[PDB]
Amino acid sequence: PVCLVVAMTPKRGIGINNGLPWPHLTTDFKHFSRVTKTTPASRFNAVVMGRKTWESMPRKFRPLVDRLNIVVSSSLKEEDIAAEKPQAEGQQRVRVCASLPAALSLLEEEYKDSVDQIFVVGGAGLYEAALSLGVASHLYITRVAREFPCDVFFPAFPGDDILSNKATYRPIFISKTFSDNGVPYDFVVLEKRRSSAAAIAPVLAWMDEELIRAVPHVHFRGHEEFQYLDLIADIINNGRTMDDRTGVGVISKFGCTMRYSLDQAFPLLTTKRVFWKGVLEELLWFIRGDTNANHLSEKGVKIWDKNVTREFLDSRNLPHREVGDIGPGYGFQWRHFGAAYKDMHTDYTGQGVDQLKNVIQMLRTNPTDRRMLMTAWNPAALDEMALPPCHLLCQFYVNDQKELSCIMYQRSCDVGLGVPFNIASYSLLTLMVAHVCNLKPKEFIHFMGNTHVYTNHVEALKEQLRREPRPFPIVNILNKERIKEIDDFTAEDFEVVGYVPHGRIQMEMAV
Amino acid sequence: KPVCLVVAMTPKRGIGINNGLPWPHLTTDFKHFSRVTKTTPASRFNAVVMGRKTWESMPRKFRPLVDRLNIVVSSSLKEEDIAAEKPQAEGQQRVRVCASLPAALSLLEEEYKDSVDQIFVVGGAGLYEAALSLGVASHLYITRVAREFPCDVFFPAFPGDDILSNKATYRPIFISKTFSDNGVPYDFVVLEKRRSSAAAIAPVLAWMDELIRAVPHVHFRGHEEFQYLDLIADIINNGRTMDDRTGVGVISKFGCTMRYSLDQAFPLLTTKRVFWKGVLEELLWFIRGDTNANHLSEKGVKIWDKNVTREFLDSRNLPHREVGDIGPGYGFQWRHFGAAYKDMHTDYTGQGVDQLKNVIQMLRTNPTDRRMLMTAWNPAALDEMALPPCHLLCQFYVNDQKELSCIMYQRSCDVGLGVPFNIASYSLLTLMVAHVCNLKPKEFIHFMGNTHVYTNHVEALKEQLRREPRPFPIVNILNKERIKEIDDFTAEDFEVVGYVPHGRIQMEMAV
Ligand SMILES: NC(=O)C1=CN([C@@H]2O[C@H](COP(=O)(O)OP(=O)(O)OC[C@H]3O[C@@H](n4cnc5c(N)ncnc54)[C@H](OP(=O)(O)O)[C@@H]3O)[C@@H](O)[C@H]2O)C=CC1
Ligand SMILES: NC(=O)C1=CN([C@@H]2O[C@H](COP(=O)(O)OP(=O)(O)OC[C@H]3O[C@@H](n4cnc5c(N)ncnc54)[C@H](OP(=O)(O)O)[C@@H]3O)[C@@H](O)[C@H]2O)C=CC1
Ligand SMILES: C#CCN(Cc1ccc2[nH]c(N)nc(=O)c2c1)c1ccc(C(=O)N[C@@H](CCC(=O)O)C(=O)O)cc1
Ligand SMILES: C#CCN(Cc1ccc2[nH]c(N)nc(=O)c2c1)c1ccc(C(=O)N[C@@H](CCC(=O)O)C(=O)O)cc1
Ligand SMILES: COc1ncc(-c2cccc(N3CCN(c4cnc(N)nc4N)CC3)c2)cn1
Ligand SMILES: COc1ncc(-c2cccc(N3CCN(c4cnc(N)nc4N)CC3)c2)cn1
Ligand SMILES: O=c1ccn([C@H]2C[C@H](O)[C@@H](COP(=O)(O)O)O2)c(=O)[nH]1
Ligand SMILES: O=c1ccn([C@H]2C[C@H](O)[C@@H](COP(=O)(O)O)O2)c(=O)[nH]1
Repeated sequence: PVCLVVAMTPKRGIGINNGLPWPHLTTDFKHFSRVTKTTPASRFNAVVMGRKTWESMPRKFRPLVDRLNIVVSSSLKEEDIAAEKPQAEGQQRVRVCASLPAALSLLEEEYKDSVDQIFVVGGAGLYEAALSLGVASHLYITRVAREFPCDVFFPAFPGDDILSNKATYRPIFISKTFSDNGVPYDFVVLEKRRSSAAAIAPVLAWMDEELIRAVPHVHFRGHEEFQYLDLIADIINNGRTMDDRTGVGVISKFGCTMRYSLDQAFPLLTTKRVFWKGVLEELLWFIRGDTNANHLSEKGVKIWDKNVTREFLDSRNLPHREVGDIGPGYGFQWRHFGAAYKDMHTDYTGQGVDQLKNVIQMLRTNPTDRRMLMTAWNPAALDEMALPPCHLLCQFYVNDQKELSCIMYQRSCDVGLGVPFNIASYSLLTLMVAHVCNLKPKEFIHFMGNTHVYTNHVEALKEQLRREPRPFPIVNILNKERIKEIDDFTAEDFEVVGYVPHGRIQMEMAV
Repeated sequence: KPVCLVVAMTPKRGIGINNGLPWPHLTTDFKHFSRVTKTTPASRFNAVVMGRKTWESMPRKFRPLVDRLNIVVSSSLKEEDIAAEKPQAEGQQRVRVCASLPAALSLLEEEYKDSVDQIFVVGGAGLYEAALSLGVASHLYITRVAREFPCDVFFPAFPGDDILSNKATYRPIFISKTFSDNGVPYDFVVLEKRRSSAAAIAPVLAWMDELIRAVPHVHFRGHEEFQYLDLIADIINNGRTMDDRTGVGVISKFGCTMRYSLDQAFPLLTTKRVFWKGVLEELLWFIRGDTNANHLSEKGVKIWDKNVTREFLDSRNLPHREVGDIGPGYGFQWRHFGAAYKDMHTDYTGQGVDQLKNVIQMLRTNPTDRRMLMTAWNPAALDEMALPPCHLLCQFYVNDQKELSCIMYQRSCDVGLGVPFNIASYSLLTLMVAHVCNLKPKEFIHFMGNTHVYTNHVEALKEQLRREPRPFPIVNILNKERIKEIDDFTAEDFEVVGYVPHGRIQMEMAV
């Protein structure tokens, strides 16, 4: 019973010019070091590698300490490796075998009592040979989210859908997303599947007296998206069937919380492609305090059209609104809170309270202040809006390390559709704000009120929950030097790096 | 050889009156009792042991207790006094009569080994006194009845009776949430005498894996107050030390949640006494839309005075504010959002948005509406306020079964002093609104922004955490018929039933 341990691009690339295709991945190496060494007393592990893999290592690190180094090679001799560097005392001498079947036979003969776990470390020669013989019980895969130029590739295998879109291998473990040198990645493991408390118990047994899960197989679920998935599953399992303003039935839960890290990667959800062009163009729209939805619509972003139609504005009891007008909406309250609205064309400069500018000036001069809030809810002008704000409130926070976090409260949540859009939108705002203030982005926290999935979306969401997440992408702000204030961002100032989602899921917007 | 004791108990240790139970029928208790005495892991059954009067107090259809070996301790009653009392059913075990508890335990070993699984002393005072003296009691199953009743028979005093009320040891290993039957709150505690299948997943868990705990013995944590206790513990252990607008050192955290049930009992926290006279007077102050802190100050609630002083009013740059005037405070926006403020004496009826009216109306008519929100935060009006509202927003949610839930978001949370007050203050509003809208109260959800403990409380809080919580009380609304609007309520229309909190800890208010 052997295990494979690899780092791998989406297109299964592993090496180039007999070296790693990426810049050094410190957290990947630490993870490698730990897996290959650790043991529950008397036994050391074994690291089986090829010649090209052995050679590609730095001289400093070979032989890999505390582990039986076995090199599969015909051309290299057992003494050339011995003459390469003097051996340090306390380690088994590096062993050379003809092929991989012969390599494991060596452990059967001479090391039957000493070795605990067996690890094949590279490369494509030994990996291919390992999967051929099928003696691999487990695969420890580091999924590099970014694509890199490669000439050596890891062989494709049943259930390699965990890398990109297309005896079996099922994921049992998915870690949260890590990053090094602007390279996002995460760790997965895959399985070859094909009376101190006796007194308490009966009190618990009677105490209960009273269906769907996200990716059942995956038992350790480090990935942060699991929040959102388990949140879908929960409302499908434990929510309440409700009616609606829209006329479409709803399953709703009240009081819901999600939080996502910003320090390593960006929570652009992977289980379905997120319309990022939308979250970007809409956020810049908000920041401008723009209330004209045509400016969005023309850019290819049609998210607001149905709620600013001639038909909808009349039902929303505003016959004197122009098509495209969202009223004094999200962005208007941010940049001009309380100001007298006229139309989308009127210039509202200097009028009202610019919450966004004050939130920054507070962050930049006095970050411990507890009044760093931006609201979109104005009970005075709710009726003048074409549709009341969902994401209505957000608070900011700085710690010791000059790291920035952001809470956002949402009154009403279309989990299937709006939520992943909302996560990504505000997390982006945190990145923007953090940069302008000279702070590290840390964490984004999502507070939810009415949290609901629409009944017509339910079939599509079970489809989404069969999908195990991919590593998060990195969002980079570009022209970091050129942008100094929050209004200096443009659409081209951003870069989504290594975003490899699952295929598009179609979901109708509830009018 | 070891025995378990199973009792229900008044805070004053009372167990009986007039050879019967002191309280009305508690179904959930009798359920607990039935299951705990009966449930057994094959060829095996449980023994129940009682006094003569316990046997007599018990209704005829229930004695002897089915599926359990009954033993009555008596010297007047004989074994044939009981056999003639009711024909024995086929299969059941005969009731045995011993003259003392040592004889009872002796009989159990002498004749009933290999026969009886577990031994339960069931009552009354005499046998509970006897069992505690012998030191044979391994576990105490206490049903803490929170309400004080007329009692002539009492459970004996024991080391560890600090779980009942204020003052070889008996410490809690289990505390459940508060239940209620017939206007009576209660909860269940258990006390203890002290004086590569999945292992291939575990190596990656090694490196990823890594001080103050409250009531650490309590292995089961049903009691919803544990949420708050652990929230204090987390802030201290895992928080970051910030400086403060007041100057006093702060340990703080961002984005933490709590939720409390309102269908069984009231989350008026028990681990320290909460100033309920304040929570009631402050809320009815808000409801009236009052901005005059002297109306609270004259009534014995001085919670706002340190913030309406001439010094603080001038430090907030408001020279013309009279002493007492909070400016457009929380009460003000609730009923007059956007109204132009003058002083506390000016009459504002009709001006601004009456959010509270709109909330109740939307509730009583269109409960599936998601715009059912109230907000104290008014960016344009913040400057004129003596203090920017801490609790700034609440949302209401109505269920399938006409069940009301409420979320409240609080930007800044004094976890030592303000948080339990706020839990109490909105749970009360939720009760009030529910009655006024003809709805069953279900849940209060607390969303928290800057969640912090002051450093001149750290010592005073570590002490509090040593205290395990008592059952929650019931808050009843008196004069239900007379009250039909939210303004109809007065301080007298309420009654806190079964409140048994721990001693007061002195915590100064930060100005
Ligand atoms: N991403 C990752 O996790 C890792 C990537 N790498 C990368 O992989 C590349 C090196 O791997 P690769 O190019 O595939 O070369 P290999 O590491 O597979 O080694 C090739 C040589 O080893 C011998 N060999 C290998 N497999 C067998 C076998 N089954 N039977 C007999 N002999 C065998 C052969 O010798 P002969 O010709 O004499 O038969 C062959 O020439 C480098 O670019 C390196 O950076 C390396 C380690 C980890
Ligand atoms: N809430 C609860 O958990 C429970 C409450 N109760 C309440 O308690 C009351 C009955 O209990 P209580 O009044 O204490 O009476 P008991 O049930 O303790 O029975 C009293 C009789 O039992 C015998 N006896 C008990 N202990 C001893 C001893 N150590 N040595 C010798 N004889 C003993 C004596 O019988 P004799 O005189 O024949 O020798 C005595 O007269 C009822 O009102 C009942 O409702 C009862 C059980 C549980
Ligand atoms: C949230 C928000 C902003 N908005 C505004 C907006 C307004 C009313 C709404 N009403 C309802 N019922 N659900 C919504 O998601 C919604 C969203 C959006 C509107 C539509 C889409 C939409 O049709 N979905 C995108 C997919 C984007 C994604 O991956 O999330 C699409 O493919 O068209 C997204 C966002
Ligand atoms: C929250 C809030 C509203 N308020 C108003 C108010 C105003 C300024 C504040 N400032 C600070 N820093 N913390 C607060 O909790 C606080 C509270 C209160 C203020 C004080 C007390 C107080 O002194 N404690 C109570 C004891 C209550 C308990 O034990 O929990 C007392 O006995 O007076 C209570 C409520
Ligand atoms: C950029 O500098 C650099 N870059 C690389 C090295 C290095 C030094 C020793 C050895 C190696 N490898 C050994 C094996 N590997 C591996 C990494 N992660 C996983 N999950 N599986 C692997 N099988 C990477 C290749 C790499 C030194 N220096
Ligand atoms: C008024 O109706 C009513 N009222 C009372 C009864 C009743 C029926 C069986 C038995 C009894 N006991 C009195 C209460 N006991 C008890 C209850 N909880 C705990 N935790 N420990 C106990 N020792 C034991 C025995 C009471 C029936 N009917
Ligand atoms: O950012 C958004 C915008 C809209 N919605 C969804 C949720 C609601 O179902 C609907 C708005 O309608 P009301 O909540 O106003 O009824 O749009 C979101 O989830 N997020
Ligand atoms: O109802 C209240 C009133 C006050 N505070 C506390 C929290 C903060 O510690 C302090 C307000 O300080 P600023 O957030 O305004 O700085 O008062 C509450 O938690 N709840």
